[PDB]
Amino acid sequence: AAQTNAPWGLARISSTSPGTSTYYYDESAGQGSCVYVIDTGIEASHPEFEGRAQMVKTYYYSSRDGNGHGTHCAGTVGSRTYGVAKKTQLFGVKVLDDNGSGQYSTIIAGMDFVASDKNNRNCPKGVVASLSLGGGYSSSVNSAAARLQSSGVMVAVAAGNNNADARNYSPASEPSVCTVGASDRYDRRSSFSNYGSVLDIFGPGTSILSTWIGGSTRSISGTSMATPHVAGLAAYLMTLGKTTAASACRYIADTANKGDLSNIPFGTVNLLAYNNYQA
Repeated sequence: AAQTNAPWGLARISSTSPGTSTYYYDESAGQGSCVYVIDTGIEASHPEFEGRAQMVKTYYYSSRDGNGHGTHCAGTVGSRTYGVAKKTQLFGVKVLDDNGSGQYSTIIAGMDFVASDKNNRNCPKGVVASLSLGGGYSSSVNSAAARLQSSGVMVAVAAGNNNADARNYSPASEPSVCTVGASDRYDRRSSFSNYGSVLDIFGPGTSILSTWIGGSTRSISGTSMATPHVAGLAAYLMTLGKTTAASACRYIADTANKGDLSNIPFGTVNLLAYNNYQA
């Protein structure tokens, strides 16, 4: 299947060269897998989610996404027009307030919730977790991401938007999860993209058009937008049975567009997430 006039990042991860506009993807489209979006929430009422999105946990007076960031990222995972795996299930975990912020204790509690809640869900093709969030280094936030990743959930985290080495950021620096840097439409490392050896992959992260609250859309930038590109791809690849939770990050990095990226500092992998779709 193909999506014409797709957002450039959808077209990117299905192409070996930049500049293209059509998103090529196997028709399975991540059907049968679940991605837990760990963010400000999701407006599951957005027609773009087609009923395949729902809130499962909030840590605030409401589960309503009043920030838009979680709706946007869940849109990149599995929305109809702006998503990598367009038939996947979308579970909202609201550990960020409507200002985008959130305590470490809350973010750890959300990861522990997802690791348990998945045992109450129907995800025969596996469980992915998209973590569009950042913070300073924390051994405890890292332990939560590691736990969740080891409980059987493919964990994708953002490298962070600091233009620095990602080793000083959690859960970005947890060695066992998938740390995602950001790229732009001309195959450059995004100006803000954290880097370093702990990075496993780069995804489209600059000017990413996806769903937004109120039933709208808006294009924003950040390694937080590169993460749902990878989480969705992991769900897509897992549904196709090409990988599993424990190995999706490594499989995505081995199947990646190698070396295509400009301005990659020495010692950071030069891999662009790629679904390698042939029809």
